[PDB]
Order: sequence, then C-alpha cells, then structure tokens
Amino acid sequence: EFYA
Amino acid sequence: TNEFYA
Amino acid sequence: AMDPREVILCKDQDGKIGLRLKSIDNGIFVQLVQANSPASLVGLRFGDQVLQINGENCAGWSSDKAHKVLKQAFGEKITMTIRDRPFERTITMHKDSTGHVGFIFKNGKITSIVKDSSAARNGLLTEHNICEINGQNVIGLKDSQIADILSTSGTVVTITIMPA
Amino acid sequence: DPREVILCKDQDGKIGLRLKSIDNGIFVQLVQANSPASLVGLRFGDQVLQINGENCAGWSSDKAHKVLKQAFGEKITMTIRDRPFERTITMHKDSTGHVGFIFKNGKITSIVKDSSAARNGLLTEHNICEINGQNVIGLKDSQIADILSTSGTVVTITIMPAF
Repeated sequence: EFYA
Repeated sequence: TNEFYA
Repeated sequence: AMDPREVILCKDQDGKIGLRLKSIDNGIFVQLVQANSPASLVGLRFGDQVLQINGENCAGWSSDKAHKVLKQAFGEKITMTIRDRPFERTITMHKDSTGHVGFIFKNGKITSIVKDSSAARNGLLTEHNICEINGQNVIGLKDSQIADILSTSGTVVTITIMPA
Repeated sequence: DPREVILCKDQDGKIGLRLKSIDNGIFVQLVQANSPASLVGLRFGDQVLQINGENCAGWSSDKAHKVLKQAFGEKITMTIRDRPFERTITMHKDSTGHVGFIFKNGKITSIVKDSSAARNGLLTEHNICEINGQNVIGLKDSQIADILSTSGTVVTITIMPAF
C-alpha cells in the first residue's frame, strides 16, 4: 500500500 | 512434570 | 541490563491517568497513551513495560487486571516502575535515486522489504511496528502522515521499530 | 554495527550452520561446536545480512540451506548483525536457591509469584540463550538447571523471543  | 523450576 | 525508572502520576476525577495496557508473554506493556494525559507528561509510550504499579508486580496479570488495579488504586498519585521499550531497535537507511529506503508499510507496520534497497542491506524486518522516524513519533498517525515525514526527510533515515 | 566474517569449508563442504527465516530476515538456528561457523563466533539468534555479496532479505529457510549447500569455492563471506532480538535480565536467588521461573525445552513457560524474575519483568515464550555468559542452547533442561545451580546468587540470563 505505502512504499518507503 | 517435566518442567524445571529455576 | 537497561535500567528501570519510576514514574509518579495523578488521577483525573474518574481515577484515570490516560493509559491502555496489554498483556504480552506474562508482562504488561503500554498499548495506548492519551494525548496531554499524565501518562503522556511522564513520557510513557507504546511498548514500554510496567514492572510494578504502586510497588506490586505486574507479572502474569491480564490487561483487565492491570486496568482494574489502576481503577482501584488508593489516593490520587500512582507510582509505576517502568522499563523503556525493551524490544526497541534502531535502523539507519539511505534513500536511493528515487527517494526511497526500501520497504512497504501499512497501519504503521513493515509488511515487505524491497530487494536491493538500503532496507534490504540493513536487514530491516517485517511484522514490526515503526515507532519513530528521524526523532518523530509516528504512533497514532495515519500512513499518509508517515509517508509525508518520509518524503520530507533528508537521505539518511533513522527509524525505531519493534516486533508486532 | 554488523560484522564481517569469512568462513572456510570443511572437507565435505558443510560449515556447521542451520539458518532460519523470520520476518523476512535470516537467522542462525543451530551452530555445530568445532565447525567453520563456530570458529568465526556465529551464535543462535545472529542475523545474517548478506552471504557472498547477496542480501538475505526475503529468503526462505529452504533457500538459505541451498545457497549454503551449493557455495562455490572454499570461502563463504558473511555480514552478521549480532543477536538483534537478544535481551539481558539480572535476577538474584532467593533463600531456596530460585530466581523464579518455570522452563521446559530451553524456554520460559511461567513466572513465579513474588520472585526476582517477576520483579525484573522476565517474560515467557522466550528461549534461554546464555546463563552468566554460558551458552545453554542445545543442552538438556537438567544441564541448564545444574548450570543455574553453580551460578552465583546473581544470575544474568540472555533471552530471545521464540519463533
């Protein structure tokens, strides 16, 4: 979902 | 038991 | 090996100090701290262990038990003996050319590690909650606020984490 | 920081090491005693970051086993992060000679009421790794109990969560  | 008591 | 500290906290009119507790592996840990509560003021955080409440061992108690001890506690001040986030680890990564350190997250948790990334090189682990990012606590934030902190950071990215 | 080790194969190949996947990392699970692994001080719980210039992130146990089993040449290069899950707890024996816990198969199962263990917040579902700096991984429980018997009144144990 969220890429760091 | 076969538990040991520390 | 890493030393306990005493906190002293005052009850509200309902007896509360602004704290939710959780039983993990027959200890008691801070689960949630309420904004601008006494708990908050004395620096309690998600993942800190409560060894004693008013001198009584927390060993083997449930969350329900721990909470009722707080609720029944006599007088207006509550003493707790605290061990600072015993499970905490810190990893320092470097953003690449695309501005990323190399991991997928959701609900403030690391869910996968991207191959060939700074995160991969550093052995960053999944099923781990992110506590802080460059000295910014991310506990109780939406993933959008976490992503904003990440993007605004400089190349070097230090994160504290603990097993979920 | 991590540390770099360079292992050297026995004749046969094998370096006395079993690895294990946990939370998309790779961890030392068992070290044989007079092995290539033991020479470079690998221990239970050590995280293996890299093997021969390849990151271990996302590898399965089966894949770690195979990369090791198939390693080309004599030298196996690794980058090791020392037992990152390790915790240390210092307890004191009471008058009966007890610190306050029940264990079985090297693992803490319960904390005794009013004991040093309880006071110090020792946790269950944790493996016992060292007692006063002495490896107890691979020992029978009865051997662990005698080591406890011959420790001082001050017993320092090293623990890790079970996986």
